[PDB]
Amino acid sequence: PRSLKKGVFVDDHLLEKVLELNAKGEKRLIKTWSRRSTIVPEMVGHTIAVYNGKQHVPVYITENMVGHKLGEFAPTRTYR
Amino acid sequence: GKGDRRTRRGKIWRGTYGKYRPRK
Amino acid sequence: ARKALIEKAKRTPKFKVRAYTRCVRCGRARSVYRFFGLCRICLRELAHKGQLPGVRKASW
Amino acid sequence: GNKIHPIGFRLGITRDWESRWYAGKKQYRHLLLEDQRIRGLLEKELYSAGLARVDIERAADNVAVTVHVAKPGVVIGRGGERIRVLREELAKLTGKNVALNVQEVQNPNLSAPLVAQRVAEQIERRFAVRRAIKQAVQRVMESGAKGAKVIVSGRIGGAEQARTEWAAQGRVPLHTLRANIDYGFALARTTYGVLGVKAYIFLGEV
Amino acid sequence: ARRRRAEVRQLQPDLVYGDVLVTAFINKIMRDGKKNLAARIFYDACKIIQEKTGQEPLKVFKQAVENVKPRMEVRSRRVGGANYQVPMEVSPRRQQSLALRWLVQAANQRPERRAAVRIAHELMDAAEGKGGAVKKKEDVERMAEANRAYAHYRW
Amino acid sequence: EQYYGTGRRKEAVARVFLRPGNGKVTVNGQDFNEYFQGLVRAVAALEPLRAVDALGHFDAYITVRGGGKSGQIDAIKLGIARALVQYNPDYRAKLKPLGFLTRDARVVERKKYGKHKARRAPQYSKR
Amino acid sequence: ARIAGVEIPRNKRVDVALTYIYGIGKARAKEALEKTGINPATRVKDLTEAEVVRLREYVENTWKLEGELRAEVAANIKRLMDIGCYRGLRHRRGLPVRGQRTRTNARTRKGPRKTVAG
Amino acid sequence: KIRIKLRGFDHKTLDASAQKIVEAARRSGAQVSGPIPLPTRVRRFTVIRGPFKHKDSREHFELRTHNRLVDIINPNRKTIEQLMTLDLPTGVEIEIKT
RNA sequence: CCGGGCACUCUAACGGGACUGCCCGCGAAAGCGGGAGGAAGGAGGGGACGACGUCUGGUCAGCAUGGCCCUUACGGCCUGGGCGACACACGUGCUACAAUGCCCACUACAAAGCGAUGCCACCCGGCAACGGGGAGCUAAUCGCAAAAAGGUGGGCCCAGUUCGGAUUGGGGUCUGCAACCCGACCCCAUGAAGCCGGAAUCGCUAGUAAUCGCGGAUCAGCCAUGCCGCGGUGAAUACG
Ligand SMILES: [K+]
Ligand SMILES: [Mg+2]
Ligand SMILES: [Mg+2]
Ligand SMILES: [Mg+2]
Ligand SMILES: [Mg+2]
Ligand SMILES: [Mg+2]
Ligand SMILES: [Mg+2]
Ligand SMILES: [Mg+2]
Ligand SMILES: [Mg+2]
Ligand SMILES: [Mg+2]
Ligand SMILES: [Mg+2]
Ligand SMILES: [Mg+2]
Ligand SMILES: [Mg+2]
Ligand SMILES: [Mg+2]
Ligand SMILES: [Mg+2]
Ligand SMILES: [Mg+2]
Ligand SMILES: [Mg+2]
Ligand SMILES: [Mg+2]
Ligand SMILES: [Mg+2]
Ligand SMILES: [Mg+2]
Ligand SMILES: [Mg+2]
Ligand SMILES: [Mg+2]
Ligand SMILES: [Mg+2]
Ligand SMILES: [Mg+2]
Ligand SMILES: [Mg+2]
Ligand SMILES: [Mg+2]
Ligand SMILES: [Mg+2]
Ligand SMILES: [Mg+2]
Ligand SMILES: [Zn+2]
Repeated sequence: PRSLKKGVFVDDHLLEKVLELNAKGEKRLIKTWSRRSTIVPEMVGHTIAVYNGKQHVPVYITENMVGHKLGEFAPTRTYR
Repeated sequence: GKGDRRTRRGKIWRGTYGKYRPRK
Repeated sequence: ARKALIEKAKRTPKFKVRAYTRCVRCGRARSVYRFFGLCRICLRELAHKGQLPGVRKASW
Repeated sequence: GNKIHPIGFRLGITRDWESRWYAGKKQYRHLLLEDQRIRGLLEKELYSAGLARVDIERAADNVAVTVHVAKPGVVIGRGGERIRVLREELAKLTGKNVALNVQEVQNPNLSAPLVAQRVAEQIERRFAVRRAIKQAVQRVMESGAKGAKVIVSGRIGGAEQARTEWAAQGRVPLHTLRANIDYGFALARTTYGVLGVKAYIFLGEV
Repeated sequence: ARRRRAEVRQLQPDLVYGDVLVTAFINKIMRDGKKNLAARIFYDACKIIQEKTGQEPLKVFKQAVENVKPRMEVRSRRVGGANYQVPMEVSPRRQQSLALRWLVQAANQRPERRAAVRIAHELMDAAEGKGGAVKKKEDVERMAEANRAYAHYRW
Repeated sequence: EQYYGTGRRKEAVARVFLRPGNGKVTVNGQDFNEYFQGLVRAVAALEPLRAVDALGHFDAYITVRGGGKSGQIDAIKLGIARALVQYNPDYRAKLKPLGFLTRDARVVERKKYGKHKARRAPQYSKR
Repeated sequence: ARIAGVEIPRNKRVDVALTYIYGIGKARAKEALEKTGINPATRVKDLTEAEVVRLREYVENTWKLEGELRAEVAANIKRLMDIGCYRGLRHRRGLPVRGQRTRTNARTRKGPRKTVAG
Repeated sequence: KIRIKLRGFDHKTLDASAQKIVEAARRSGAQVSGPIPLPTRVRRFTVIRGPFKHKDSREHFELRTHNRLVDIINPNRKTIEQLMTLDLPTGVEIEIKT
């Protein structure tokens, strides 16, 4: 039951980076501190290291992961 | 009671308007 | 009221949301009345000293 | 945790506001900040003259700042250049370009702020605090002043334990609204700590 | 009340029968400060008293209240380290208060669907000498006078 | 020709105009039973008349506003009492034992800090 | 009668009786009875066989219902878990998913109260 | 037909200034309609007494704004002779319209 | 609503008014009991107000301040996370467990406040949150606005339900650079525990308790069921 608005927001930090990678190939791990950005289809297949507040976790993106944020796959807190 | 979203008293308690409390 | 945080007053807060209000006298952050621009403590002090025109003790 | 400020307790009757002017909700805070800066720069320069009160009035870009000083010869300066420099700093801080007035205080021992300032100077000079308070109350009572009281806070005489010296005489009816009690507060910055000096002067009934 | 004697409130007379006891019963029925709803309940109950009993509902009400009034009750008292159930008489005001409170409470214990039917049936049964309120009176007059040995602890 | 009474109860006013007539009451243009009749104490507002047992000598035009309708009923009572007193002062000795000319000064008490509604102290446990 | 599944309401108002359908609350019951032109006041035992066929025709395929609904909710939660999402973790541990506090109640998500020493 | 709205914090200064305006406009104008109370605008402020927790004292203050509605009729040209600059009050604000 | 007028209501300045003054009884007096008259009496009701001092009470984290300590970091900037972590325990609250009730429709009364990068009548689109347009309002004159319980009519008929809306799935709105951690709101679906609560324990003596809604401060938005105020209906009981 979530929503943001028309004109979905994606941080333009990695937005240019992922397309620059697609322009020449499938280059390796990217490091991103912007977990507020939304997943777009042109990211499927890459691997993004999301900063969980302490380290960078290597989140691999698949087809069924489009629409969510990067922070949803990078848990910040540690428990048990 | 006052905790139901889809009731009149619920919209009055939460102080909102909707399908279950129009503005005439 | 740390001196560094008194950098709050800024023509370039880089965002409208990041701009918050502080007490102009003591530098407080919370309980900062917008009408006077002061905090609550400085409000009471300057009201007792009589430096706030028209401000009076309420009793009814 | 008691004994509210008497000036703030009597702001309705037998006491008036230091700042008396009207301002909208969009202008009140700015004029208040301006008055606060005025009093700040004023008390940082005229302390040698013993200023007891600074009244501020506003009609329209004109401020009738009136300073009550026991010794106006210091705020006037030689031939009147001191007041010129002070009005210059006034026009520089606030571009309102306003005037200024000085009122002499007869018998400075009847204005409680000046009494508290005198006791604070004595305490700062390493004077006997008990004798300071006693002599101050005596000087106040010996010229009118149907009531008097002077209180000095902790660290009396540089002691390790905070005390409170009372030394009051006369009539100080704080709970009486019409009492018309002048109140004055002063600090004493010493090598060992801070001394708080409160002065209550009771005069007139109705 | 320690200093004074706590004089009793005088209630406005009833808008129909002109009885202050009826108004006190209205107040005992009243809930969350709803006077109109309580008066509706009681007056509809009075309409139920007739066409079920040929007698006027005021007489039935007063006779039921008289039948619920207890003559003696039992208060606890700490004596010698123990706590005893001492029997003693009841002042008339407490008789009226307990009578009306028991009437209301026993009426709300009935299985009847709506309130007016409950109040009407309870009033009728209490008038003819039965119901939960008369059971409460009998239980109080059993507890008291069941501990007659402690009557010298009257105070 | 016309006798006026103000009356007041719990922040509510009700202009009472007594003009001799049939005995029908009007309140804010509506009928006495179209504003009331759904409030049981409504008839109490007419107790002054029953106090002098006129009940048919005066028609009433009442303009009520303020508070709630029950305070309005009591203010109407006081206003009828005042107009009836202005009619004949000899009625005062008849209305004084019933306290109808007595202004009911019970007003909603002001809410105070520290409490919930002006007296209801917040529950504590101490453990 | 038998409408939109193996569930049969009986002997009450048609809208309230349709509330007992899994994919149907009160709003959808009112909508169905409004587009089908059926009086909601009548009891179920007073329904015409033609009216039952009409309500069945509409409700059977207008929205997703019991079996497909439960399976689709299970598939949504299973997808949230299989993608490694944070909501998938909250469902995995049985904790509040919509950003509530867990230092206190939210017992209804954690089940009974398993008291330990302290 | 000239609208006048007086606003102030002191009920004495507004009243004295309004009576001064009325007396200055009576001799040089028409039958002045006098001032109208124009109900007060009260704005309260609740502030905890102590600098720390101590939540249950709150010592609230108020600030009131009173108004006056002189509204002289027949704006004669002789009336403004005694008017438009003759005033004692300071903490009083004046609003004038046509 | 127009003409029209300050009688009433209201509005806000001043003033009158209650002092055991008067009557009876008691009493040395102060005063007590009752009564008259009065709008009101025996402190009329409510605030503001809280002594010498006590708790080495609380706060150097609002501010000030003595001493001590850090000064290529115990100072400073930024991104992100955290203060929202959950096997558990307590305090304060909110919503309930229903028929003196719930729901739907129609309809009737309040006070105190707030309002210009604001309140937003009204029209259109939209089931709605809301959006587009746009009138008025420097505001006793325009707006927030609907007060709610209540009344009238109808539905529900004692069942975990037309009680109760927790949880969860899905689709959206708005604020904001940005709602994953971690917003409120709307719509559909879901429908939990809960049948008046153990030992124990709390508040309140009259317009009080109880119950019902309304506003405000801080605030772009809001986790407010908090806090401070406002009015509506309006009890029970005090032998001691
Ligand atoms: K101490
Ligand atoms: Mg969108
Ligand atoms: Mg419900
Ligand atoms: Mg500092
Ligand atoms: Mg902010
Ligand atoms: Mg019983
Ligand atoms: Mg209330
Ligand atoms: Mg269902
Ligand atoms: Mg959480
Ligand atoms: Mg206090
Ligand atoms: Mg007049
Ligand atoms: Mg008059
Ligand atoms: Mg006193
Ligand atoms: Mg300590
Ligand atoms: Mg400590
Ligand atoms: Mg916290
Ligand atoms: Mg744990
Ligand atoms: Mg463990
Ligand atoms: Mg604890
Ligand atoms: Mg429409
Ligand atoms: Mg008007
Ligand atoms: Mg009905
Ligand atoms: Mg249900
Ligand atoms: Mg169960
Ligand atoms: Mg049940
Ligand atoms: Mg008491
Ligand atoms: Mg807000
Ligand atoms: Mg609120
Ligand atoms: Zn401050």
